[PDB]
Amino acid sequence: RECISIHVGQAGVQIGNACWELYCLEHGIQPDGQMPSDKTIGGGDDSFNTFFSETGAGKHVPRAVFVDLEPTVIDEVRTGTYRQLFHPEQLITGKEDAANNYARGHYTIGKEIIDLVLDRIRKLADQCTGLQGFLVFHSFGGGTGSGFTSLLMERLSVDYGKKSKLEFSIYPAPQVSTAVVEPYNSILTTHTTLEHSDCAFMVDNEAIYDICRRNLDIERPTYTNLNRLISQIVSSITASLRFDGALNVDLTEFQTNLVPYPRIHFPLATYAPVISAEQLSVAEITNACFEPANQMVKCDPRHGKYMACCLLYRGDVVPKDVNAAIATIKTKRSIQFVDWCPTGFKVGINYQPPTVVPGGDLAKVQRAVCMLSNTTAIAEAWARLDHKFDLMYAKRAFVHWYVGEGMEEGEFSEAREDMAALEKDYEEVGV
Amino acid sequence: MREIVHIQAGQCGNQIGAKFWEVISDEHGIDPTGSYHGDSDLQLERINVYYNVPRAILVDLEPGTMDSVRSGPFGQIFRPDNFVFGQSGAGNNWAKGHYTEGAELVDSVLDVVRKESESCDCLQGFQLTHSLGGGTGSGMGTLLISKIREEYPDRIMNTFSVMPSPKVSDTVVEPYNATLSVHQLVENTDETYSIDNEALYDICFRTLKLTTPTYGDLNHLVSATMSGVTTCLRFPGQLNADLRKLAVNMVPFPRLHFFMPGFAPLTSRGSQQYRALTVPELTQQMFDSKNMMAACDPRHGRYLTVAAIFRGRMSMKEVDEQMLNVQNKNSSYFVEWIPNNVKTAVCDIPPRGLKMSATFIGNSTAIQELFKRISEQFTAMFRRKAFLHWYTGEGMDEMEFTEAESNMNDLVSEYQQYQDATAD
Amino acid sequence: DLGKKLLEAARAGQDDEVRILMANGADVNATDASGLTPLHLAATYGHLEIVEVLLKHGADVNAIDIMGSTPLHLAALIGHLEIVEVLLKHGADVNAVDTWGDTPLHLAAIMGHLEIVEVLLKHGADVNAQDKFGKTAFDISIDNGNEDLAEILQK
Ligand SMILES: Nc1nc2c(ncn2[C@@H]2O[C@H](COP(=O)(O)OP(=O)(O)OP(=O)(O)O)[C@@H](O)[C@H]2O)c(=O)[nH]1
Ligand SMILES: Nc1nc2c(ncn2[C@@H]2O[C@H](COP(=O)(O)OP(=O)(O)OP(=O)(O)O)[C@@H](O)[C@H]2O)c(=O)[nH]1
Ligand SMILES: [Mg+2]
Ligand SMILES: [Mg+2]
Repeated sequence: RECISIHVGQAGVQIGNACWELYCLEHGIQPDGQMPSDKTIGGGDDSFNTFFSETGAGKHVPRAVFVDLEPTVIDEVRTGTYRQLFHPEQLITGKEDAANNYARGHYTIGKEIIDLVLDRIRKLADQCTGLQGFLVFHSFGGGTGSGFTSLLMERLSVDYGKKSKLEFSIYPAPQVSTAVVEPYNSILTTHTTLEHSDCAFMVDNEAIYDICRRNLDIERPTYTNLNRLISQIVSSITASLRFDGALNVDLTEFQTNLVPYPRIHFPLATYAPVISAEQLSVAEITNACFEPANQMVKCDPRHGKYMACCLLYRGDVVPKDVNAAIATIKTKRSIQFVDWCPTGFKVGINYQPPTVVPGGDLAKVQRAVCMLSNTTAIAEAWARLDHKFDLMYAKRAFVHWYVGEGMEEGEFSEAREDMAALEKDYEEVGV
Repeated sequence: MREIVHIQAGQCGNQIGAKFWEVISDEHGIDPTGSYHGDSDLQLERINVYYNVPRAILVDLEPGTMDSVRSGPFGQIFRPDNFVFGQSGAGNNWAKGHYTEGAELVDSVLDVVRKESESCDCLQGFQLTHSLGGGTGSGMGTLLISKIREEYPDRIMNTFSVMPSPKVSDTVVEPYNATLSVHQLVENTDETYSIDNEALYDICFRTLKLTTPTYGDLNHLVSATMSGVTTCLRFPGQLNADLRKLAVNMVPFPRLHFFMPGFAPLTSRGSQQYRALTVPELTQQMFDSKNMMAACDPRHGRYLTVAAIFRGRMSMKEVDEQMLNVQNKNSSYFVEWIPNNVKTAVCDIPPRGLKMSATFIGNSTAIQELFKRISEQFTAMFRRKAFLHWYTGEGMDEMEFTEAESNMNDLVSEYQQYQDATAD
Repeated sequence: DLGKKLLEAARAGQDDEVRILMANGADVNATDASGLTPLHLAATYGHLEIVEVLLKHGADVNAIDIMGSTPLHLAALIGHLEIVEVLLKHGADVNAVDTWGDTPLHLAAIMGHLEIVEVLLKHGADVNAQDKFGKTAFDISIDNGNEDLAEILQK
């Protein structure tokens, strides 16, 4: 029943912040943890209890761990609007960060805090009676988001061998990039996490950036802007876990519904509608799901094949209108499945109006939809990273920083070769 | 990554060091007594980086330096226990600073260093200001660096190193001292800001129209540079915020860690800088040789990596646009095999006297022009063996000159290699 | 040996000791292991009065060492303006080329001794003289980006 969220590094922590604020708003939970609707356990078997535990005082506490090799970002958490939402033992910090170096996050610095983190996770798992697994939020380009995440994922596959681990990965973009070696970190972490992750939702920072500029009319999007949008989509994905739906009701069903091919576990997410604060039908929002401008990852699904397709509606949505809209799209555009996949869409509806954060940039809408689709087109995202990797690695540029931090140079090649094979994997499917 | 320990050695090191402390104290609202009288939360946010009181250590084999320091405006703010001064003075002899009088005083300095290091919550590393043309700042400076490098291998070593020019000092042994120092710097520092006196003079003489540049005029430029390049360390930010993140972004190959700093606008002392520069103008100065604190032309090489810091009230949108513009319109000047090699930071707090300014930290292959200059002079002198007995008479061997010369020529060749390098 | 003593005295700058050595019949044109004369040494280390005495007592103004260095080469390199002038006055070969193909003008230019450059030029210094690498003094002022020197090289 219960899910534990782990937020790693600055990206993962700040996105965690946005997500949990949104969660509290959706569930009627106040910043101090009180919920004027629920009863004390009880009474610990409700839908939202998969994400929140209950204190004997009526306090609803996020089943979450925040981890960063530097205190600054998490210090804002224990000194903010939701400081009383988390017990301080859930907020773990070190002193020296990974300095945008995977090798420091995974090897040199990360080994000094991995046991403390695993222990704080153990406490939460101890409060669980039927732990499903973990939702792991982190960046590709950060030293901690890459290195420590891959380390933690390995150790979690050891200590909790028989349970699902899902990822929300922040894919790097030059607009908000803070490190030249971000392509290195992305490839390194994708390599050592691949066999440890069951399903991973990549968030392209450039896609989110473009959507903020275009659909929210924000000139220079900040992390707060991006995170509130990212938060809205994470919410659309985890809603079935927090609201007891009929589609994707547990973490296992995510792999079942989206990942028929273990190595190819990167669903493309598409969200609609995104409207500025300055009413679309089921058909209009459903059609927008097949508009690449609304994707969270920049790629062209017209140049790819589908392995799976889930539609996640929320709001004033009638099932008959959904099926009608699907029948239109399934016979109006050009949706191509692999021959070894049903071809039919999986539909889930949540009859609550979508929630927005007060003071946000998003309009309240009557109905929204998030399409999760496993398409081979997302291989484009990997290709781009691999291209940047190959350009630097050919000269061994900035490789000395990694070698000097407990990492062997050969681990670069091995990681890149795995990526090469992953591209081949996508190629064999889309043909 | 919080505290940086500042060290200033020799006359030049102490002059530009003093100026650094004067400039950043004014920026952080600190008065000569150490009291805060600023009016911004941003000023004290990261005050613990350079202040405890300045985390500075003052060194010279020339005792008289002490006086010039404490007779300065902010000379009273320095801890009296952090003054480590000898009784002689090396007299432009790198060997005396490196093996003889400097080696005798070095441990006294290391004690002060260690004393500051212990009371640091999270030591970033070290920051040394010095010249390479003398005996103390160059010779003893590079000794300290090796000693600290061995005692603190896991900390960043950073220097502001000023390059000798015949246009400022007509001492012929300076190419010796500089070459011997660079030999140490290439091996023992993580990042080095090359502050060329040739460039400082040229800028003062031909651009700022000063017929006779003094050290005060040169140091005006050095200080503006120093506040510019440490902006991201001293104010809350997300890019190149500590010594290690900067080095990771700036240094693709360990030996190639010598930066060509530049900034705009170029102001004179006391002058009335009116009609501040626009974002596009500041941007374009990145390729302007006249704005470089190293006497090299960026157009004569290729950028491996760049850090661009804009200070003042301006549009991040326009800054983003102009930086993209200057890159794609001058793409062949940026090495193809390092994608997205230019990082940009915008700080809301501009330097004193100016409304908007830009500082550029370049790792460019064009920096070989600097080393080529020194080497030529070193080789001119070394082939006639003039004044060599000064150095051998202090313990050195002629082989150290050869090894240093050879290593610097290797550095030049390496810059050339990556300048010709193709992505293909 | 009074020759070795004169070499050391001319280099150290002991004007009196030079006089006393030359008073016991010291060889003014004695050489060290590398062919350096007392004049080479006095001109290198800036000992004007000693330079003048040597020249007034039969010193070869255009003596070369093993490396083809004349006293003028060395005075120009180290930047002793007074001595450069005195040397030229006693018939110094302003366009002497050493083993590296360098002339006094090359060395004065490289070390940025601009006044000396001007003096050499006024005594017929060959602006078109090239070193081994094919570089002239003007080429040096251009490659090193020295506008002051390039200006004086064309006065
Ligand atoms: N969408 C989004 N991206 C972020 C956010 N914070 C950082 N990033 C991105 O994450 C990437 C890596 O940065 P970080 O996650 O902060 O790095 P880190 O995990 O803290 O690792 P180190 O700082 O190197 O120790 C960069 O490309 C940023 O663009 C955020 O709040 N939202
Ligand atoms: N830009 C600049 N350069 C300076 C300044 N002071 C000295 N220099 C340069 O420094 C070089 C040698 O002087 P110093 O390094 O200060 O000498 P030192 O380190 O004290 O060593 P000793 O003289 O042997 O005691 C010369 O080339 C000078 O041009 C200064 O205030 N500004
Ligand atoms: Mg971080
Ligand atoms: Mg001195």
